[PDB]
Amino acid sequence: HNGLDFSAKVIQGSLDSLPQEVRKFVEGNAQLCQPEYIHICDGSEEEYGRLLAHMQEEGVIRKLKKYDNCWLALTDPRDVARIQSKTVIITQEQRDTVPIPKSGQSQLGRWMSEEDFEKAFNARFPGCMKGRTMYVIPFSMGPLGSPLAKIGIELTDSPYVVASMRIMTRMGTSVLEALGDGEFIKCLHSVGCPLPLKKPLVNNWACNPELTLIAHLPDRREIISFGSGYGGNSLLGKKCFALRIASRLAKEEGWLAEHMLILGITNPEGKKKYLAAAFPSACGKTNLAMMNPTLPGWKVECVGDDIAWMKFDAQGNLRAINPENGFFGVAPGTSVKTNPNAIKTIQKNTIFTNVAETSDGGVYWEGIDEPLAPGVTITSWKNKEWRPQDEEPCAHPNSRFCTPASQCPIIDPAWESPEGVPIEGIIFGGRRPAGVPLVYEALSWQHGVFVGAAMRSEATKVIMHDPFAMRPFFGYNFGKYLAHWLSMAHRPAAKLPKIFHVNWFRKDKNGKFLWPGFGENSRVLEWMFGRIEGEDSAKLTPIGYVPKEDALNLKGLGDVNVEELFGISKEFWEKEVEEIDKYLEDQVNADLPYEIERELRALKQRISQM
Ligand SMILES: Nc1nc2c(ncn2[C@@H]2O[C@H](COP(=O)(O)OP(=O)(O)O)[C@@H](O)[C@H]2O)c(=O)[nH]1
Ligand SMILES: [Mn+2]
Ligand SMILES: [Mn+2]
Ligand code: NA
Repeated sequence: HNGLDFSAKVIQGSLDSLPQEVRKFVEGNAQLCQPEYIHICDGSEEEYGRLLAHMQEEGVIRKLKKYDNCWLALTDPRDVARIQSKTVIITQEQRDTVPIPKSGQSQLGRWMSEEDFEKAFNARFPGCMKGRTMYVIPFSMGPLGSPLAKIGIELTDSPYVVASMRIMTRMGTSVLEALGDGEFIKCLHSVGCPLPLKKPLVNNWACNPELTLIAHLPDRREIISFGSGYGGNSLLGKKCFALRIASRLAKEEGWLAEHMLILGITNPEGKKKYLAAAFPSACGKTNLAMMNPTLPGWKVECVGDDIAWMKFDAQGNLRAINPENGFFGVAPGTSVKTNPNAIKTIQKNTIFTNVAETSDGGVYWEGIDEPLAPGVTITSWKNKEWRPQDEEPCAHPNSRFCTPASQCPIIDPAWESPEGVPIEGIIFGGRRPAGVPLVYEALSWQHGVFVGAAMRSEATKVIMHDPFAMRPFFGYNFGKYLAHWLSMAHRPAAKLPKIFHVNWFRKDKNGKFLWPGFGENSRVLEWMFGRIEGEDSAKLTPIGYVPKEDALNLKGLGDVNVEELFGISKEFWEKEVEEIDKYLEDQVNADLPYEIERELRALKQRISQM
């Protein structure tokens, strides 16, 4: 007849231009999802501007008239976040995806059988793009033609995803030319609202919360996401690819894909080093990644604020790239005070989601610390006039900026270097109101892997385990991931970074933070820097090395309560090790490596002799 040829529906580009396997992915899914048109994205400025104005004319976004090319999306309140409960990974065997927990409920991932997924898929995708354009987004995670970069193709029915993916990845025609006949991750996305609409459209924001499902199929190199337009559910390069699929790839291939910022720190003498840090969301990665140091002569430069791909090179340096092309940061809390470098970044060419709008076309959120002129009013993220009298924030707590990384005033000159940046330190941390000192240093690589494994952080009151800040993101069995980290010591050449753990959030008996934080965290970074150099600035404790007395620069800082801030209590740490023991036994068990169990035994013994 005319085959399975969708050429007649192509409104930009050509199916004949596509590499063979890309064409097959596009056409097969056009046959399944029945889009009205196919738009192959070129990544051009013209494409982007027109798509924005189109969304503008449909009421999907508003233009923010105060700024150079900035935009505002307000969502359906049912679709406001990446949703872990609807997030699953498919493998033949459950144990390959998560360890089998002794308690029967795993905190370390959600598995679904191939059978169950096929039924779920068939219930969702057939005809799901009826009446819509299927956009084909060819994208690079990493600098174009970096040896560490990986290519994806995302099919989506959301122009919001297209625009946001232009920022957060490298996308367009240059990627298709770079890809050629190579392998790529297949990323399928639908908002799940075929036309004609069966359910009312809320806030011009297409979604299907009842059928929302974010699936990963590592053995097929597929990510298939249905029903949410938001964040990590729809922007498939970010979590789905650059952590969940990429952690699996990394394990197979001998590298690491982690939930880590990469920042550069320069002393007053001009001396430079790169550091990576894994904190859970809402524990300050973006802030640290673009920190404005208070300590004079110190400089911080940003490589990435969220994801790090790391591979030992043939010299044994741990090379890291940021696979992202932008920051997708939580907007609330961002002020000139807390994060001035973010604020300079987001003044132009930025897409805001679920933040408030001022009457003069500006953006507003909790913690912005920017007084408004009398007469200037605020429209909340729910499209209502808002005042601080109300018992609701003007912006959703998970609201966002999505901004190009290149616009960061302190973007590192090597942030796109195809070889990556050499990592000399790896920092773990989160929110611990009690017990855990400002900073310590792991005693060995094995100890450091244990420190990552043991991470706990206040929920954003409950304290939960979040190993390596990867709890939401492991692409495979966490015990095996532990073994993969430990295996890095068994290769000759590898120059293993020093591992540290931090805590900004230690609080006193009256619930006041014992440490100021923010730009004062440069004093902790200072202590860390010297240690990589070999400075004799450390005191041994049961948990690791801490700063020696007077080793931290507290100058310009008045009287910080250092005794409480560095206190290490036998009673706290004996409870700590017991809790950790029971967690690893329950959640990891048969897959817990011998070396991590040994480190737990060693820590317990050192605490017992306090
Ligand atoms: N008290 C305190 N709060 C902080 C510090 N760093 C970040 N925060 C707060 O933690 C919240 C999350 O910051 P953010 O950079 O979004 O964390 P991310 O989600 O991990 O990238 C914001 O409300 C920040 O103001 C700190 O050093 N001390
Ligand atoms: Mn962030
Ligand atoms: Mn993150
Ligand atoms: Na809207």
